[PDB]
Amino acid sequence: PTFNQLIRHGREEKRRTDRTRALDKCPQKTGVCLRVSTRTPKKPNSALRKIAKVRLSNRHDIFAYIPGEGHNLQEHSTVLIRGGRVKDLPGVKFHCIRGVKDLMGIPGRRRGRSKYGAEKP
Amino acid sequence: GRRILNDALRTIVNAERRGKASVELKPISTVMSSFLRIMKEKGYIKNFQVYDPHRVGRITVDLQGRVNDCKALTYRQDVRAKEIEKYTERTLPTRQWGYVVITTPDGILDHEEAIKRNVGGQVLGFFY
Amino acid sequence: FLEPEYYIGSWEAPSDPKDAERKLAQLRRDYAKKVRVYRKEYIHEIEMLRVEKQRK
Amino acid sequence: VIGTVVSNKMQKSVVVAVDRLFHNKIYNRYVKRTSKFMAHDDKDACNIGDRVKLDPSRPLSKNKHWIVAEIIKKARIY
Amino acid sequence: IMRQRVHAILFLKEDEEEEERKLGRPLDDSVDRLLDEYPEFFISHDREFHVASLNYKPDFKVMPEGWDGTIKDMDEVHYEISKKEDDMLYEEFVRRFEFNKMKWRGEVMCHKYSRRRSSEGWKITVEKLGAKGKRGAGGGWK
Amino acid sequence: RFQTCRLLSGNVWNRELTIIQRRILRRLRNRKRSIKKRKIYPKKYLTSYIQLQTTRKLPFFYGDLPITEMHRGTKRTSYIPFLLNLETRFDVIPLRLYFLETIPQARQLISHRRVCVNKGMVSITHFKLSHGDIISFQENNAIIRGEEIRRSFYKEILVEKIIG
Amino acid sequence: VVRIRLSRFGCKNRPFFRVMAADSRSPRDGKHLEVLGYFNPLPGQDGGKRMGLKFDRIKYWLSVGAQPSDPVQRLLFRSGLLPPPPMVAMGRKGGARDT
RNA sequence: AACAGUUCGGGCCAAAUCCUGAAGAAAGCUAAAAAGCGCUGUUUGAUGAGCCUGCGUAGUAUUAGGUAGUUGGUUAGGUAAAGGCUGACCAAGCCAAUGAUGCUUAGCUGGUCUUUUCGGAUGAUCAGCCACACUGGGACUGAGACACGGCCCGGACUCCCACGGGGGGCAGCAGUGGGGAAUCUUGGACAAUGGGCGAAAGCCGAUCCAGCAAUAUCGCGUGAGUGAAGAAAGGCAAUGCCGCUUGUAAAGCUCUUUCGUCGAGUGCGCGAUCAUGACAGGACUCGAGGAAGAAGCCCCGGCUAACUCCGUGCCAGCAGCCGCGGUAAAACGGGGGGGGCAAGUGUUCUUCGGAAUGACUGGGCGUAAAGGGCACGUAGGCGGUGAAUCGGGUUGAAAGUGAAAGUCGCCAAAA
Repeated sequence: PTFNQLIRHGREEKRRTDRTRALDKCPQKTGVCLRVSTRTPKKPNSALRKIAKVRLSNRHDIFAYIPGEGHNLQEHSTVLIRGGRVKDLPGVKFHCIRGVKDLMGIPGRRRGRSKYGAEKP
Repeated sequence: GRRILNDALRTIVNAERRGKASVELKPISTVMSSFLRIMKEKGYIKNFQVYDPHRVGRITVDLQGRVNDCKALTYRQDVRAKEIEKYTERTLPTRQWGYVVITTPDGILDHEEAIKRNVGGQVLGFFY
Repeated sequence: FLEPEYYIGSWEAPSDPKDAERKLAQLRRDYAKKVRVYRKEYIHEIEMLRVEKQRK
Repeated sequence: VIGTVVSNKMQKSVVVAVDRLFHNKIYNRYVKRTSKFMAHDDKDACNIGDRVKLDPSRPLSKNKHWIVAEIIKKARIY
Repeated sequence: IMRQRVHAILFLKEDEEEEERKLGRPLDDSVDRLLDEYPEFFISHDREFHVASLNYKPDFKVMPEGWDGTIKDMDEVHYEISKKEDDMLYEEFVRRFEFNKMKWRGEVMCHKYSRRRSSEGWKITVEKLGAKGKRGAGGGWK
Repeated sequence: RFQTCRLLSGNVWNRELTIIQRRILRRLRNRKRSIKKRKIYPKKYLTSYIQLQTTRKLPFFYGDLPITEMHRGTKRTSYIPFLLNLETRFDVIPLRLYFLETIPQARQLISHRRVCVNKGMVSITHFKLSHGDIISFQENNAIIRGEEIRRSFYKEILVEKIIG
Repeated sequence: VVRIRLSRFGCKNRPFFRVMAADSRSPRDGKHLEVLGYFNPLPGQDGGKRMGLKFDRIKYWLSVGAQPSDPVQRLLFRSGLLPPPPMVAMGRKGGARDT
């Protein structure tokens, strides 16, 4: 508005909410997997997707997807959690990094081996 | 800066781009007379005959037809002599031209006369 | 450019068995009085400069 | 330095008000802000509404480290 | 030619003669013997600073109606700045080539002796200096 | 490498073009370089296509340093680090401009061998030198590269041109 | 006691001292009154030697009474303004060179 | 820096420059009675401290009243120094819509990242300052503390004890256990700079070096050159043109051996200083001397440089966004091939830009979000002329200061 109004008022910024709510700004927070549930993606995409409900070390419990085909995860498997959100399945905003801690990366992948925790075949 | 000043300048500009050639402004002033003259001998107008030196108020300005946007400032601000080299970069054609008009204790200047005499004052107007 | 140039010898400290008091006397009186003299000079000359500035 | 009195009932501790400019270049306006001073004044003599000059001094109270001076423009009171 | 070019011509032919003496009457001049003018462009400068100015910032300055003055020429004001650059160029290259010549016989490696201290600096009026020498005081000189 | 010429759709100065390389360059150069560069008028960012082609030509010219990175080091666009590295990078620029192959032939030379400047060895491989700098080989460099520069200035400027 | 002294001022393994009028109980690099020029302790190539000092104010601070430390006398005599160090007694014997 | 003096008792088992009285203020010592030191006072100067103060210095009104030493005044103390610092008594003020009081976040500054600029994010390393020292509470000495390895008190917590009591404080350096996503060696040396006492010889994990970390930087290297038998294999193909290509690539072969590896040899310079080397199995120069010791990741549906074969069939799965998968998937997976970067790459987190997407520079509010139902009026902003005066703002000039490091220009050394 007028400068006088601007001098006596804040001209405050625009507010948006960052979706990620890991307890801290830390890149990954480790956690233990409570239950492993396969869920169906929102339409049009149609399939079964493997996700694990994980309680982070901060004690907040967040659903985390496992990327790649094949999971050795069982109840209480400790898996480092990164922040990655899949669009098709709503409510899952976290990813599990393969090849670290407990979840074991897929050895077979030969392209993109760095992700999926694969040593060189 | 006043608002009768802004008024005189905008009436000039609007009469110009409307296409008339001779206009009259009722509420007159010394800082406005000085400014009409400054525009004149810098080229932008043709005659600026003020009528009543005191107590009444009337100017008749007859105009050429040059560009003349010339907004007349309202909110005062200082101008030193060595700050114009950067401040007159915030006119319309930042580089080439327009004369930021400055007021001094030694008479109302433009920015050329100012940076020559090394005097300061306060900004009043623009030129484009 | 209006600066001098000359030479100094302050050697021959150890001469006789176990009597360093030679160079010790050197140190004490020589060096102290040296520096003190220099300092006096400085005081007077700099206050000279000051009074020049006042006359200015 | 200059200022105007606002309150008086203090028994040698007359309090005046003085303003200045909190000019913030950023938004480029001359704005006004005040800071209400207090000044010792013997011979207690002032009326709310009449300006005064001041001058600094060593501490004189928990506040009130000013000193009054001449009464500029003493104003009438109905 | 360019002045410093000429200078290096002097130096190079000179020490080449000095090593002619050394290596005896065998003198190479093999590739130099080429004086057919197809395999070469070798564009050499006689003037300097003719490709483009130091800048061409579009900026102006208006003179009033009764200017009662005479304008200047642009090709003419050019080459004045070229002459400034040219003089500075000669000075700087002279100094650098000079020190390189005086450097043809010096020490830049891991060995020195380092007992002089080069008394210097006033930091308000420093146009005078001096040195020290080795364990002798010296001074006032240089 | 010739593969890079094939990519650049032209001739990046591979040496000793064997016979099928002759064939493939004639094919590629004429057919492809024509058809693309001749009459297309694509929206295919011809400006940016050109940009890729030039920023890919230049690095081989100066060996293998990334020149987009040179651009980026300063906040300018170009022409300044150009005039600069060409004022000297001291092996790739001058040694080739006079007598060598700018490639790791003229490189690694400053790494192990010597070319003393003002009789001073400067073995950094990226020096900038201007305004009064004497460039000199060593003698055990001379006793071979005098003959090498002769066989260059003649076998590669007289002989090859004349058989051409 | 203003101790006109020399504080380190440079990269590791190749330092560069600097002359500043300090206070005694101030840190080595601490709050200085003012630097007084410099003293590069490295041997050079133009004149393969060392350089550095300033004048015209060390007079004033000596006059007002600074007691400095002898690693500064090693310069404030080598450039005058002082007497030599009263510990210039002797010299190691047997320096040998062959280059 | 200068000026004046350092006399006597006495007490401390023994005596002191220890204490304590007198005068004047103290105190005398000598390197076999020796000068030269000291100590006290007068007078200055410097450094520094203490105190006080103008101005600038978070958000929050879904926190509107707060405060009785409160606000002033006198009087005594007070303090080294003014003062509600204070007791007493006196008078009732003071702060608040310029947001007081509350409530939440936090050490501040030079500055680091980004941005042309403004701004915004940060205050870690390095320095200015304040605060803080297991938790609370005090105070003593002393120029100089309420003092981190000074004292006393309480608490809380540990550790030994003979059992009574003692003892304990890493938020100094390195080092353990804890929590984490994770942040170093229980190194060396005063060798130098810097501080301390010593007239002088002499003592320090500050510091200077060293140590592990692709933690970032900048580099420099993993070769030069041939090299068609287009090798074999590798793919793809109607399976044209060496079918295409890997591929001059390899292989071979001749140079080259820096960085690094091995062995020699020191006032070179870091103490070049009288001398003082930890660094230092460093460099320095010389030599054995083989390409031999050194190439990886990401991407190839479009955005966006780059593509093909097979597997795969709404399953598996990728997606930063738009979306691909229902037997021809260039998007999933495998084989080959190629682009981008390169000792580094890729993902996530983190902050700015793009983002004019809080618009001062740099917006809008008729139909798109947004003109209050309307006015009144408080501050508040802003708002006629000509004449005069003053000189607060304004503006011209000088000095002081605006720590140094930083940004930046130049210059030079440095790689």
